Amino acid sequence: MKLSKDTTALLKNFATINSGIMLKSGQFIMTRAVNGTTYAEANISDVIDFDVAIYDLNGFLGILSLVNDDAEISQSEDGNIKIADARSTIFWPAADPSTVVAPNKPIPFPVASAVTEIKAEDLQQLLRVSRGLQIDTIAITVKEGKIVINGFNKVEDSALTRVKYSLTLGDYDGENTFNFIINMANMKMQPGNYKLLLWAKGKQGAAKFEGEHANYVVALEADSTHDF
Amino acid sequence: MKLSKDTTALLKNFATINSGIMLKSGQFIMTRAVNGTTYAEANISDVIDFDVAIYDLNGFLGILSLVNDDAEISQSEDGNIKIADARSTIFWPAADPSTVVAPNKPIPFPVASAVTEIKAEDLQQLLRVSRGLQIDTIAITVKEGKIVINGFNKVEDSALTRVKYSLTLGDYDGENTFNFIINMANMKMQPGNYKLLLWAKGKQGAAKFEGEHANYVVALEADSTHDF
Amino acid sequence: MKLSKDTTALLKNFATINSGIMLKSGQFIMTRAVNGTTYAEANISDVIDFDVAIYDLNGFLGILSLVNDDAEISQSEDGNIKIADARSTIFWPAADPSTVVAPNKPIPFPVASAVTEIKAEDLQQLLRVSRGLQIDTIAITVKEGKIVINGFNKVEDSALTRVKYSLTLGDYDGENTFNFIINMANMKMQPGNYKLLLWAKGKQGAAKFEGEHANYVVALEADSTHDF
Amino acid sequence: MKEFYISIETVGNNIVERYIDENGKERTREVEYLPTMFRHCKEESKYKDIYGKNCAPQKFPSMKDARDWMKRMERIGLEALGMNDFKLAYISDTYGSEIVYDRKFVRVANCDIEVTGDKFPDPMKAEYEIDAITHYDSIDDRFYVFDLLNSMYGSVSKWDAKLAAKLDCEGGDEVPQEILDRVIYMPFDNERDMLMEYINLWEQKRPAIFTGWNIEGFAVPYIMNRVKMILGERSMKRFSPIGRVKSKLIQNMYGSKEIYSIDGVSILDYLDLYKKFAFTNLPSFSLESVAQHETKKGKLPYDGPINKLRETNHQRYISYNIIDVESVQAIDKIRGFIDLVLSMSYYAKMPFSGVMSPIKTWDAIIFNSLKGEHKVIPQQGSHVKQSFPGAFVFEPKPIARRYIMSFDLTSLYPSIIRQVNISPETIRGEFEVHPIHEYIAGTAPKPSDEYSCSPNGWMYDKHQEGIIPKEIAKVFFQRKDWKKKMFAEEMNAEAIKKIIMKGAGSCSTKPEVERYVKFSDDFLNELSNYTESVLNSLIEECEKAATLANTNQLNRKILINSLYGALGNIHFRYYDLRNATAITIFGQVGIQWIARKINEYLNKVCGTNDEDFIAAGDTDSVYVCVDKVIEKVGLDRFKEQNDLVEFMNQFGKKKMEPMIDVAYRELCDYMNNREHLMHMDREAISCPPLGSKGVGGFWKAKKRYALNVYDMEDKRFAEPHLKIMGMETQQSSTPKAVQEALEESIRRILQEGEESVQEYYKNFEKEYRQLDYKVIAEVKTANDIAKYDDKGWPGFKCPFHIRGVLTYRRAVSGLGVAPILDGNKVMVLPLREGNPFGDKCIAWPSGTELPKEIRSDVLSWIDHSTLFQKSFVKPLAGMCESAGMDYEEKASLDFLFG
DNA sequence: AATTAAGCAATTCGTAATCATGGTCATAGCT
DNA sequence: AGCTATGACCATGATTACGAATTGC
Repeated sequence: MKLSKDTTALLKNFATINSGIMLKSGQFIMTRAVNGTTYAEANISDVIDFDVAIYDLNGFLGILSLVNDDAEISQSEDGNIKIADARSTIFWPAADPSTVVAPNKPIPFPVASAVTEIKAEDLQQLLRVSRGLQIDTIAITVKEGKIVINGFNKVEDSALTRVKYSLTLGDYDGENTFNFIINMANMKMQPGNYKLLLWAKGKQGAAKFEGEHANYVVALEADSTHDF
Repeated sequence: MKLSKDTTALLKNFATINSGIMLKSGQFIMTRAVNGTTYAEANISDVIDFDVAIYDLNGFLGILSLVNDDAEISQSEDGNIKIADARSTIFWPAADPSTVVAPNKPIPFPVASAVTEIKAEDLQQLLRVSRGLQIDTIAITVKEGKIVINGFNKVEDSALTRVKYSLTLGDYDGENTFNFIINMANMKMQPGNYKLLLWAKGKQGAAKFEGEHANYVVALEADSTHDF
Repeated sequence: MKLSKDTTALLKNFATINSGIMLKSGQFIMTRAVNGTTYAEANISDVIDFDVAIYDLNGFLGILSLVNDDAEISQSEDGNIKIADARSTIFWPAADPSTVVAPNKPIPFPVASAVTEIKAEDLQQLLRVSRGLQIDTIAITVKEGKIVINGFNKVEDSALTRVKYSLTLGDYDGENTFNFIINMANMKMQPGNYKLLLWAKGKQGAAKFEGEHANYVVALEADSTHDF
Repeated sequence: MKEFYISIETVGNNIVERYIDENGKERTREVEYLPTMFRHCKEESKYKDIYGKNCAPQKFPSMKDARDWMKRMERIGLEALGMNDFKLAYISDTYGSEIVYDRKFVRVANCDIEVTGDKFPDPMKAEYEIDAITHYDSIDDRFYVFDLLNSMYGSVSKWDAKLAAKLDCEGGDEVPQEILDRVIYMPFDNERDMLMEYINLWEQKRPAIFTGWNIEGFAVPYIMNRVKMILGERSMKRFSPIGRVKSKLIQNMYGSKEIYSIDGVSILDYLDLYKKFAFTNLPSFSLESVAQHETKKGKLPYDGPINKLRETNHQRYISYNIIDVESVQAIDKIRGFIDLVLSMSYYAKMPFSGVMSPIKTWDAIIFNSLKGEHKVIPQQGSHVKQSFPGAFVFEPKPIARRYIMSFDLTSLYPSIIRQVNISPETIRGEFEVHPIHEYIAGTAPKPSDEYSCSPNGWMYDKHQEGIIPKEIAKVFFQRKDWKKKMFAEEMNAEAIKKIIMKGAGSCSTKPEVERYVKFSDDFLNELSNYTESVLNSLIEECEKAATLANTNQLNRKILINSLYGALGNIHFRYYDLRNATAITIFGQVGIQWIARKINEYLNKVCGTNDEDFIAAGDTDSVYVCVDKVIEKVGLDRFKEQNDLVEFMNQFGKKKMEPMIDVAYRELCDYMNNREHLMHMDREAISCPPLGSKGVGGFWKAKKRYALNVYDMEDKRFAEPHLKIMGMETQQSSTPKAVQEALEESIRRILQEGEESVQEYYKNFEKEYRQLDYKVIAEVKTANDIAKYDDKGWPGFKCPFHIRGVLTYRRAVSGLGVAPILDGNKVMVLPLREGNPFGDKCIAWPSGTELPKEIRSDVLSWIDHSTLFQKSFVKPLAGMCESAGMDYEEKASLDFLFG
């Protein structure tokens, strides 16, 4: 089996949120936050024949990048991972699936209370300003019928009353109103154009970003307000 | 206001000399440092229309580089700074005039006691190599009827004698003789050609590195001697 | 002097071997490990006319790379080294010859037991994987009639029984058997195609990598075995 | 001359007591003492306990019987009182009254062994043979010097007095001839006769008190180990007066410390004495260094290994040993320490070794005092060590304050003890504690009006005096009486001196003079008619009386200053954690209270508001800033600096001092304390020289300040003198040359101004390169090099001077030079770039010199710059920047940008 | 057999670990 | 061939802890 460059990039993006991962057979890749505040999944074009728990994923992608994409991954003789190349052989141990934190099954996403789209440039600039403005809280809401996102520093501004950053995403023609608070560390998505869905039930609330390769699900702060 | 990328780079250098700044309406910028040994002035292509003080210029310039150049900058409704983009808006707190050191007024540099010209390559070499040899201090003096520079290391040679680095500057047809010594820490001009205007009287002179994009002013050290 | 940038690269790769170096007059450059397990020699197309020993090779090669390539090198009027380009003259200090570990004479080493050839990219890949997997040591050996190199870690696999990485040099022409163990902290060679020369008598042994510019000699470890 | 004890010990159930008779002969005896303790009894008895409960006496025929009784008594968990240590009880019963002693009845022995070997003589090893011994006896005032002629490490010629008296330029040893006039030489070709002679001299001339420079460090152990290994056990046993010499090996974490106690003789070291009563730390603690510090006397310098000195010069070897013992005796004579401990022990009636612990002597003196009032001493109860809060310290603003006035409390802790009437028995209960900041502002209500309260939250009995305050009053009264006697004797001596210089008489009969009294004018006129010899005899008698009075007063001062450390300790007999916590908490409360009051009054007088005039301070000492008062009056009116000094003196003495006093009267009113006692006094006047752009004074942190003092107390200084405290000048760590130059720089900033600082900085910069390498080194201290010793290279988290020590040991291992150990200050030096040793620092024993094979190598690689900037430049920058000064004129664009 | 013995608050430097910050040569990219 | 942007690497600085050392109330 071989992993294409896009698959390597996607799993690199996925390592940004969880230390470990499960490699299940097929063409589906899953990952969940270690504290379970964020979720992600994707579909690859490579057929997987075996499942393996990986703990040091960043090193794994580093060593994979150093070799050509035609290298084969197999089950080693000692219950571990073997990488076979034309002239080089690597033995990377397989971690215990018990200790690796991952979902036991895919989680379908229910109907969305709110629907909009976000451009790649929007994601890039918001992540960059979050780094630069050392933001910790983002309040996604609707102002003047426009679904927008604002940035608030919860530690300094516990009342989120000072809009240091703002960005308009789309036009929402609905009396439904909402304001969802999210921590930055949940935001680990790779750059790209995405579609944003919001779904909340009372105290419960969640968001979902869908892209052409991978999808993410983000938990919300309990202080979020909403009337649907 | 719209700040062109060249103005951003000039502001970045003026940040390197001083982390904070104040500015008045116009196209002329003047910035000092806390220690008072350095001064800088310039006339940017753009024009400032509202006076404002910025405390942390590094993040300011970073976020402005993150956003589009066309994005307008102005003073916010609360007295702070607001920048509007095609789809986003950012807010930055306004630094008070007292909380950021600022230069009082444009400096009337008197008639130059001596004048020469330095090319960009030589200045780049001096700045890049003074760190390699721990060349703390530089001297510009009259050797064999020509003005030249030589590097002295203060940390080990308090007597200012051990010649380590020495660069020919150019001719000097003057009966006067001088030995100006300058701390490398104040040598912070942006890479480029400069015309040195060196003045001195009593016990304190100055050096004016004038260039097409800005002029820098550096204090001289008491060790500096001159005879006219 | 006038040293090509290739000469500067050779000097820089030599600096990672020993902190300092001597410079005998001629076209021959050599140095050896402080613990003496590694030695490097080379022929330089540039000409050396005088000898001088310097301890701080890294800074010297850095400043030499900094100056214009047309510059010339000589010995100072104060027993130091002076390098002068078109407009600037620099005085890099010279060192007391006692401090530098000076190899007395190159090792001719005519005969050896095994020979093979390793490609540049394979060497690069194995160095990178050794960096990634903390592979402290390798062993060149013969299996299934194949000259191969297998990497292991002493601090974890003290017995060196479990292979962590494998690379096959090729087939073995001879019938003699051996297994030479070489610490990875010795590998400092420039990235390039090499010819590998293995020799071993009783307790002592030697591994040589021959390149188009420089050749490297290293001593095998106490567990290296050989029978011919 | 009444009999008084010399030493007391316990053997079996008998007490052996060596002592002096009426005519002055040292003799011993044994007494089968009869222990007599007390137990709690319901029946009324004359001897009641501390709280008034009755106690019935109980007598035993032996100490063992009483100990077993106490064991079975503590087994049933019932309280039994009395004095546990039967030695104290016996020695108190034997004498009871005061003791009068003489220094000619006590044998002070100062010994020293010089032994050569290939390696440092280890007392644990005891491998080499003692080829030089010196033993000075005080009563004989004679040095006994024994020299080994033939040894496996070398054979030498016989020592000469005349040659040892010759000059070095003439090949001699410059030993004072008055010393060899008191020197007896017993050379021996063999070690056996040497040892036998020393043993029998020890037995015939048995010293009452044994002391020496680090004696228990090497002198005692090595001798006893050698005699043990050469002559089995009887050798050491017979050394002891009663065949009782006991090993007390203190195996610390790093190494071993064999301690040998010779029972019957008060084995007391002298290095510890200088490290306990001198209150001054030197860059070295070698005998040579302290001798140079005390007697200015410099032994003829020697270059090379000590052991190799014998093989080149035996004469100078013996001369050095003799002169070093002489120096020990001389520093004791000028300091007066052995007499001090003897006086203390005799006053408190306890064994001599009891001087080593303030707990012991305070326990003994309280036992004596309670026996005088017919009470019963309680037994000691178990406790656990707990760290109560300590002394509050202000945080000064690191800004150079020009005018500072110092004020202080005199003997704060005893004054608190007596004023609050605190004692383990006076405890009555606890009150509702209020937040401290209420008390500091005088807002919390009165905790109680019937018992004396303490802001730790307690109320203790009123009216009734506390026993500890009783003894405090006793010692204070004795102290002031002794000081008045001292003043009287000083006046008598001055009057006799002025009479003599005016003119003497012609009466050659010496009259009787009453000690410790002031001479009347008629008495002086009578004494004016005597011959010069009689006048000199009276002068020397008065001087000796003054010395005895000084010893008494200083012993009292040590007692009072040590009582505070005595009270808080688990092993102390009258220990009471609540009491000590009360004392320290009350101290903090009082100092913060007066701080607030001072700020209030200064805001009132100066007219400003919420201004912190109190510069800084800690317990019993507060420095305030009063420059605002000077500004209010103005500096122009003062024609001279002394005018300003006397003006501020009058202002301190007459204007605020009554305010402080009334504030403390109000304090004692607020509390229910028995009696107001916190007398505050002005301490020192700090001010810059008039007209000079100097700064006057500055600070750096808590307990860090430099004040140009013009008049400390009332002793007006003609020129101002600096009272620097805490800064790097006082620190031993700073090198001597750097220390002196730094002190001069501090004087310049305080007095002249910045420009002098910069000029002297430049001068020191140009001189520092050409200085002697001996006077530029951090000294620090090596403790447990083994903890960081790992095969000639530094270990993990290796301290700097220990790294230098390891480098030095690498350099000189196998060179046979004096090695470096714990306690020995190790002067370190930095090494630049590539040093042959292989590291950036090298450290040698303080005072010593490097042997010439490495001297050139060290001087060729001394990193002048790093040390110059990390020892002198850095602290100087800290000080000046704390004082608004720059040591190097930097300037700016003020010419134009301004 | 004696129990084995001033107290606490404070300051400074070096080491070490550890992260963050920043040039910089290394690498992918368009003119 | 050269400016432009990105990127880990390596240096370095800043912090913070810790221990060792030393006064002074």
